[PDB]
Amino acid sequence: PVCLVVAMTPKRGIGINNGLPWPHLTTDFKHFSRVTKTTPASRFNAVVMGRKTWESMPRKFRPLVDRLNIVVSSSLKEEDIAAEKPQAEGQQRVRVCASLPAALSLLEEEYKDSVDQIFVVGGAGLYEAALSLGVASHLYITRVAREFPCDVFFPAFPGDDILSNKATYRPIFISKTFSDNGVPYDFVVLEKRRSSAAAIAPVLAWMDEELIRAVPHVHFRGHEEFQYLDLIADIINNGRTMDDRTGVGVISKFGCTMRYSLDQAFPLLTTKRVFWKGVLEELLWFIRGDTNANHLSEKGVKIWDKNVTREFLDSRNLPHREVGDIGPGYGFQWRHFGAAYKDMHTDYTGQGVDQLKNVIQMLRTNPTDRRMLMTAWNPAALDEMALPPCHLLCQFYVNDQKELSCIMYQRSCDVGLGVPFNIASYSLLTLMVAHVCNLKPKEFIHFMGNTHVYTNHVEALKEQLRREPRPFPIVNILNKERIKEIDDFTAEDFEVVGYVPHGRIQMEMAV
Amino acid sequence: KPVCLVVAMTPKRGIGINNGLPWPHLTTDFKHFSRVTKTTPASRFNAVVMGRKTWESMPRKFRPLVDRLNIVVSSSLKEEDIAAEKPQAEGQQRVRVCASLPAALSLLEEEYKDSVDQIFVVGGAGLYEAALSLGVASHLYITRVAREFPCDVFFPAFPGDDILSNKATYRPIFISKTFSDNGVPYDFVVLEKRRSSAAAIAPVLAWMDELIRAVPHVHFRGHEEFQYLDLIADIINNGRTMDDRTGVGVISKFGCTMRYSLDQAFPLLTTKRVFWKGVLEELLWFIRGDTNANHLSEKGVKIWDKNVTREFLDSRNLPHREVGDIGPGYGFQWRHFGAAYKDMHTDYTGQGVDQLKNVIQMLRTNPTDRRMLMTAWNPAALDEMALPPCHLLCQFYVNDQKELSCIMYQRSCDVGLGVPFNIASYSLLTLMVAHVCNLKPKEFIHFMGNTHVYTNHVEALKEQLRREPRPFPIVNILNKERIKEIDDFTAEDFEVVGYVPHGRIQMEMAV
Ligand SMILES: NC(=O)C1=CN([C@@H]2O[C@H](COP(=O)(O)OP(=O)(O)OC[C@H]3O[C@@H](n4cnc5c(N)ncnc54)[C@H](OP(=O)(O)O)[C@@H]3O)[C@@H](O)[C@H]2O)C=CC1
Ligand SMILES: NC(=O)C1=CN([C@@H]2O[C@H](COP(=O)(O)OP(=O)(O)OC[C@H]3O[C@@H](n4cnc5c(N)ncnc54)[C@H](OP(=O)(O)O)[C@@H]3O)[C@@H](O)[C@H]2O)C=CC1
Ligand SMILES: C#CCN(Cc1ccc2[nH]c(N)nc(=O)c2c1)c1ccc(C(=O)N[C@@H](CCC(=O)O)C(=O)O)cc1
Ligand SMILES: C#CCN(Cc1ccc2[nH]c(N)nc(=O)c2c1)c1ccc(C(=O)N[C@@H](CCC(=O)O)C(=O)O)cc1
Ligand SMILES: COc1ncc(-c2cccc(N3CCN(c4cnc(N)nc4N)CC3)c2)cn1
Ligand SMILES: COc1ncc(-c2cccc(N3CCN(c4cnc(N)nc4N)CC3)c2)cn1
Ligand SMILES: O=c1ccn([C@H]2C[C@H](O)[C@@H](COP(=O)(O)O)O2)c(=O)[nH]1
Ligand SMILES: O=c1ccn([C@H]2C[C@H](O)[C@@H](COP(=O)(O)O)O2)c(=O)[nH]1
Repeated sequence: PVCLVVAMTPKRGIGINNGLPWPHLTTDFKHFSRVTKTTPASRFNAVVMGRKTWESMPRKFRPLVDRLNIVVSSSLKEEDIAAEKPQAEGQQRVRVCASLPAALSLLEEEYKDSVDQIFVVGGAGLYEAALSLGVASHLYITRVAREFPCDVFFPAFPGDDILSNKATYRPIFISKTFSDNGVPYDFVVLEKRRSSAAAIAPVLAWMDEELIRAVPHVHFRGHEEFQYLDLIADIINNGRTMDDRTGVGVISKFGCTMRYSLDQAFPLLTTKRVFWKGVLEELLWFIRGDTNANHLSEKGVKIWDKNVTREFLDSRNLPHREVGDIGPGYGFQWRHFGAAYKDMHTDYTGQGVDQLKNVIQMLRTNPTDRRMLMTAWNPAALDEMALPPCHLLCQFYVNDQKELSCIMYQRSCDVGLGVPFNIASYSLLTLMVAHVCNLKPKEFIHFMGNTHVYTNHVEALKEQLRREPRPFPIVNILNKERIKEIDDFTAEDFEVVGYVPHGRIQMEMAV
Repeated sequence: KPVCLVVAMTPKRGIGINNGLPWPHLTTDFKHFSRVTKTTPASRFNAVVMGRKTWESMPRKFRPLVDRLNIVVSSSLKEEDIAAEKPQAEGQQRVRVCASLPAALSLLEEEYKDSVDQIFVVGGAGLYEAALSLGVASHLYITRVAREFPCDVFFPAFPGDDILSNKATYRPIFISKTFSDNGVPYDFVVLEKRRSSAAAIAPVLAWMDELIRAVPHVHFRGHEEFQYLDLIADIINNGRTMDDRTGVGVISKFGCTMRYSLDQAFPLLTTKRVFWKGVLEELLWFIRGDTNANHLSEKGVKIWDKNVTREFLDSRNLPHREVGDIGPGYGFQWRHFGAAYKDMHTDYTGQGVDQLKNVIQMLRTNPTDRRMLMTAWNPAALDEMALPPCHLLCQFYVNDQKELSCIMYQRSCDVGLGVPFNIASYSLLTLMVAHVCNLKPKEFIHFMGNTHVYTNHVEALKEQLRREPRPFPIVNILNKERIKEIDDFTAEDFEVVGYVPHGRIQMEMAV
């Protein structure tokens, strides 16, 4: 019973010019070091590698300490490796075998009592040979989210859908997303599947007296998206069937919380492609305090059209609104809170309270202040809006390390559709704000009120929950030097790096 | 050889009156009792042991207790006094009569080994006194009845009776949430005498894996107050030390949640006494839309005075504010959002948005509406306020079964002093609104922004955490018929039933 341990691009690339295709991945190496060494007393592990893999290592690190180094090679001799560097005392001498079947036979003969776990470390020669013989019980895969130029590739295998879109291998473990040198990645493991408390118990047994899960197989679920998935599953399992303003039935839960890290990667959800062009163009729209939805619509972003139609504005009891007008909406309250609205064309400069500018000036001069809030809810002008704000409130926070976090409260949540859009939108705002203030982005926290999935979306969401997440992408702000204030961002100032989602899921917007 | 004791108990240790139970029928208790005495892991059954009067107090259809070996301790009653009392059913075990508890335990070993699984002393005072003296009691199953009743028979005093009320040891290993039957709150505690299948997943868990705990013995944590206790513990252990607008050192955290049930009992926290006279007077102050802190100050609630002083009013740059005037405070926006403020004496009826009216109306008519929100935060009006509202927003949610839930978001949370007050203050509003809208109260959800403990409380809080919580009380609304609007309520229309909190800890208010 052997295990494979690899780092791998989406297109299964592993090496180039007999070296790693990426810049050094410190957290990947630490993870490698730990897996290959650790043991529950008397036994050391074994690291089986090829010649090209052995050679590609730095001289400093070979032989890999505390582990039986076995090199599969015909051309290299057992003494050339011995003459390469003097051996340090306390380690088994590096062993050379003809092929991989012969390599494991060596452990059967001479090391039957000493070795605990067996690890094949590279490369494509030994990996291919390992999967051929099928003696691999487990695969420890580091999924590099970014694509890199490669000439050596890891062989494709049943259930390699965990890398990109297309005896079996099922994921049992998915870690949260890590990053090094602007390279996002995460760790997965895959399985070859094909009376101190006796007194308490009966009190618990009677105490209960009273269906769907996200990716059942995956038992350790480090990935942060699991929040959102388990949140879908929960409302499908434990929510309440409700009616609606829209006329479409709803399953709703009240009081819901999600939080996502910003320090390593960006929570652009992977289980379905997120319309990022939308979250970007809409956020810049908000920041401008723009209330004209045509400016969005023309850019290819049609998210607001149905709620600013001639038909909808009349039902929303505003016959004197122009098509495209969202009223004094999200962005208007941010940049001009309380100001007298006229139309989308009127210039509202200097009028009202610019919450966004004050939130920054507070962050930049006095970050411990507890009044760093931006609201979109104005009970005075709710009726003048074409549709009341969902994401209505957000608070900011700085710690010791000059790291920035952001809470956002949402009154009403279309989990299937709006939520992943909302996560990504505000997390982006945190990145923007953090940069302008000279702070590290840390964490984004999502507070939810009415949290609901629409009944017509339910079939599509079970489809989404069969999908195990991919590593998060990195969002980079570009022209970091050129942008100094929050209004200096443009659409081209951003870069989504290594975003490899699952295929598009179609979901109708509830009018 | 070891025995378990199973009792229900008044805070004053009372167990009986007039050879019967002191309280009305508690179904959930009798359920607990039935299951705990009966449930057994094959060829095996449980023994129940009682006094003569316990046997007599018990209704005829229930004695002897089915599926359990009954033993009555008596010297007047004989074994044939009981056999003639009711024909024995086929299969059941005969009731045995011993003259003392040592004889009872002796009989159990002498004749009933290999026969009886577990031994339960069931009552009354005499046998509970006897069992505690012998030191044979391994576990105490206490049903803490929170309400004080007329009692002539009492459970004996024991080391560890600090779980009942204020003052070889008996410490809690289990505390459940508060239940209620017939206007009576209660909860269940258990006390203890002290004086590569999945292992291939575990190596990656090694490196990823890594001080103050409250009531650490309590292995089961049903009691919803544990949420708050652990929230204090987390802030201290895992928080970051910030400086403060007041100057006093702060340990703080961002984005933490709590939720409390309102269908069984009231989350008026028990681990320290909460100033309920304040929570009631402050809320009815808000409801009236009052901005005059002297109306609270004259009534014995001085919670706002340190913030309406001439010094603080001038430090907030408001020279013309009279002493007492909070400016457009929380009460003000609730009923007059956007109204132009003058002083506390000016009459504002009709001006601004009456959010509270709109909330109740939307509730009583269109409960599936998601715009059912109230907000104290008014960016344009913040400057004129003596203090920017801490609790700034609440949302209401109505269920399938006409069940009301409420979320409240609080930007800044004094976890030592303000948080339990706020839990109490909105749970009360939720009760009030529910009655006024003809709805069953279900849940209060607390969303928290800057969640912090002051450093001149750290010592005073570590002490509090040593205290395990008592059952929650019931808050009843008196004069239900007379009250039909939210303004109809007065301080007298309420009654806190079964409140048994721990001693007061002195915590100064930060100005
Ligand atoms: N991403 C990752 O996790 C890792 C990537 N790498 C990368 O992989 C590349 C090196 O791997 P690769 O190019 O595939 O070369 P290999 O590491 O597979 O080694 C090739 C040589 O080893 C011998 N060999 C290998 N497999 C067998 C076998 N089954 N039977 C007999 N002999 C065998 C052969 O010798 P002969 O010709 O004499 O038969 C062959 O020439 C480098 O670019 C390196 O950076 C390396 C380690 C980890
Ligand atoms: N809430 C609860 O958990 C429970 C409450 N109760 C309440 O308690 C009351 C009955 O209990 P209580 O009044 O204490 O009476 P008991 O049930 O303790 O029975 C009293 C009789 O039992 C015998 N006896 C008990 N202990 C001893 C001893 N150590 N040595 C010798 N004889 C003993 C004596 O019988 P004799 O005189 O024949 O020798 C005595 O007269 C009822 O009102 C009942 O409702 C009862 C059980 C549980
Ligand atoms: C949230 C928000 C902003 N908005 C505004 C907006 C307004 C009313 C709404 N009403 C309802 N019922 N659900 C919504 O998601 C919604 C969203 C959006 C509107 C539509 C889409 C939409 O049709 N979905 C995108 C997919 C984007 C994604 O991956 O999330 C699409 O493919 O068209 C997204 C966002
Ligand atoms: C929250 C809030 C509203 N308020 C108003 C108010 C105003 C300024 C504040 N400032 C600070 N820093 N913390 C607060 O909790 C606080 C509270 C209160 C203020 C004080 C007390 C107080 O002194 N404690 C109570 C004891 C209550 C308990 O034990 O929990 C007392 O006995 O007076 C209570 C409520
Ligand atoms: C950029 O500098 C650099 N870059 C690389 C090295 C290095 C030094 C020793 C050895 C190696 N490898 C050994 C094996 N590997 C591996 C990494 N992660 C996983 N999950 N599986 C692997 N099988 C990477 C290749 C790499 C030194 N220096
Ligand atoms: C008024 O109706 C009513 N009222 C009372 C009864 C009743 C029926 C069986 C038995 C009894 N006991 C009195 C209460 N006991 C008890 C209850 N909880 C705990 N935790 N420990 C106990 N020792 C034991 C025995 C009471 C029936 N009917
Ligand atoms: O950012 C958004 C915008 C809209 N919605 C969804 C949720 C609601 O179902 C609907 C708005 O309608 P009301 O909540 O106003 O009824 O749009 C979101 O989830 N997020
Ligand atoms: O109802 C209240 C009133 C006050 N505070 C506390 C929290 C903060 O510690 C302090 C307000 O300080 P600023 O957030 O305004 O700085 O008062 C509450 O938690 N709840």
